[PDB]
Amino acid sequence: AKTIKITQTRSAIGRLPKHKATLLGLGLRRIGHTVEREDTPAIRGMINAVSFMVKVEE
Amino acid sequence: RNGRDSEAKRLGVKRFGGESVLAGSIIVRQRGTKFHAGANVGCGRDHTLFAKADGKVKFEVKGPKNRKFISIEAE
RNA sequence: UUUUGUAUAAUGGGUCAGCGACUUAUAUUCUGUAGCAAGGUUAACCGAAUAGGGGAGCCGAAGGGAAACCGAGUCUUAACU
RNA sequence: GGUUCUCCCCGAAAGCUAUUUAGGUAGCGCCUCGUGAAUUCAUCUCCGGGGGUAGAGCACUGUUUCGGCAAGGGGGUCACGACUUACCAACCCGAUGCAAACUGCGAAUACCGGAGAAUGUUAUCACGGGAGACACACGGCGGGUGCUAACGUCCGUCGUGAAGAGGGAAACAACCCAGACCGCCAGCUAAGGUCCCAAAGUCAUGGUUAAGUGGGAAACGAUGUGGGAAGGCCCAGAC
RNA sequence: UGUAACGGGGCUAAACCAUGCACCGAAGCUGCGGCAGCGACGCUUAUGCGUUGUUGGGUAGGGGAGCGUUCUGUAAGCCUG
RNA sequence: UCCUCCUAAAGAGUAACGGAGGAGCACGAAGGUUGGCUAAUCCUGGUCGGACAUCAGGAGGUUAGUGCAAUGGCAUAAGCCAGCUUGACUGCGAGCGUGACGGCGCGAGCAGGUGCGAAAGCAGGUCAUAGUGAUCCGGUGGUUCUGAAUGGAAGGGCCAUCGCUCAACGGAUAAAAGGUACUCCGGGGAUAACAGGCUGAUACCGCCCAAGAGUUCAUAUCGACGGCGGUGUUUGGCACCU
RNA sequence: UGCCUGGCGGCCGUAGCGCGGUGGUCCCACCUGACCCCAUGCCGAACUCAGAAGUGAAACGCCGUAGCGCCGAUGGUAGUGUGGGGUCUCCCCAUGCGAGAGUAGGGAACUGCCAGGCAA
Repeated sequence: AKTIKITQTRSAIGRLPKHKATLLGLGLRRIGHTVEREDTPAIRGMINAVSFMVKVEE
Repeated sequence: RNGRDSEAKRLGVKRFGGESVLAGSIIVRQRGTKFHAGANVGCGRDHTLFAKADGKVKFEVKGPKNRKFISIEAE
């Protein structure tokens, strides 16, 4: 719907395959990398899955 | 004096509710009849349930004993 | 070097120089490249000869069946929805 | 056992099945290169699914404690009638438990199918050429085995090592942070740290500790000390 | 064998609990310079890119591209008392 | 080798010299169809007869039964009885499950010809899951398919079928046991024996509770029934180092 | 349109059991006979045929009753995915999902088609 911005704050080395897929599906590649997406229940679910390693602001 | 076992027979549900199947495809492999054949579903000699028509498979509970049935609707 | 794992107190080497290990022949399959193309190519041999002759032969364009046999069909079957 | 020049790209496995087979080998799984293909595939949301695991429960299969009613059984009064009991006790009823090989119940996850947006160098599948590997190890979680012993052994799933340097845990493959294309006497951070060795707070506020606790260890013992909720007796005067 | 159960000095806060603001801290991230692979697009079309995004730890192993040595032709040419 | 349950962590699969049990069949009917029927265990009455034979009624609703161990299933019964029968049939087979493969399993439907029923319909063995062995070689019956000059035949091929506890059950031969301290070679700390290491069951030592003994009195001295620790001094486990 | 009745279903225990009441105008059941159709591993029991006298006893349908079965919250608890922590053979924190049993309560059904009688 609206503008939403996400940043990666933790490494993705010792993480489960589902988490790595979620980061890959979100576009994040490296720590500190900022990605630009749109608000959406599907997108919100992805953030909640890996909320421990990403920071989201609107 | 133990140590003997039998090769696993790989039973169980092969096709789950809400997915289309072709005629003659195996839906459930079972020893007894945990699921009973419904509409457009046939029962084999070994109690295998297979599709007699093409369509979507669904599960339901019917009868006075609340026994589970598998049906197919042409969709 | 060998191992899940070696500074390991596991193996090998005192040092220097020299030598020292995936080759060769004939077949078969795949890839690249070159020639020709429903055609492609000769072997032995002949040859004042790396030329030119030599098409014996091999591979390919048609397959199916155990086979006879049939043939863009064939086999299966008394016969195929 | 050994196998000799350089650079660039990708990058494993120590599994399954079979084997006079177990330290070999073959097919498959995993790797690589080429060719051809469908929003093929992955993550998330929603929808359609079947479970019998955790937990729970005791209807069932077993096991277990207590109380009652108590058929029935023994001794005793009787004259084929019949009766009592200080004594044994079935089946049931009420309450309490236990179970990998119990289920009248039943998750979270995982798995299969469908629709949808974004994202990803087609990450997917099929065919062809070439492989290696089939001794795994530790850590977390769920277990069998052992002594809920072993850096023990045997499975499931994820991570790391193997095949990954760097920082941290004094030193310490497998633990925590984090994936090194090269150069810079540039900056900001992660785990972990900031009195000195040794980079950074002898920083601020409110408490605790007297033991060098911190900086190994239990049952159990004790007017150590701090806080909280109460309770009995108390200037008709308590200890 | 020697303190030897904070790494040591040493510490009564330089210990522990709660809150907060600072700083240090890696080859992580950012800044600057350089190299190479891969996919796109604006355009060069056997190659640079005014570009764009991303990738570049690595054993067994697979793929690609190169250096150097001896000898043959080019070469009775060229260098050399 | 094969079958059932658990381990197995709610799809499938999943190891151990982990915990429990079974199979190497049977049946021309115990198969097909049509028609009909519905247990175990208790209570009461009744000759032998008795707790437990058979009869009648009642509660019960499957604790019964299902040829064979276990699991799942079974009232439309797959359980029990009777009539008629041979579909325990031939040629196929869309489409699926399961395996590395060899292979194994399920199957609507089509053609031919049958059985049961008035008929719709059911029948390609058995409630299902074990009852099994590749290839080679050779035997028996059918079939001009072939049959090396010709016509035959022999021998092959095709179809049906027969001969292995080849049980070490993917079966190395049709055919095979021991000793070596007289020993040898290639390897391994992938694997034992001495020592180290990890662990601490066991052992040794210490402590907690306290029944009791000790002239009475648990704790002068011992201290059963039980419990919690330390040491790495025994006997052990593991196989990390050589 | 309503009280009823029979058949075929949907739905399947809030629908099933126990106790009491209620029904014969039709329908239903019981009931008479069975030489013939048909059957008893003996029996008109059951099945079948010819009938309708009698009856609502039994069975069946309806009503009432909670005495049982059954259904069942809210809250809490157990467990659990992901990420952290601990005096780590077991637990705790943040977030997501969230039972089973029990409790309050509900509860002695609802509904479609056809056919027949009475009143309309």
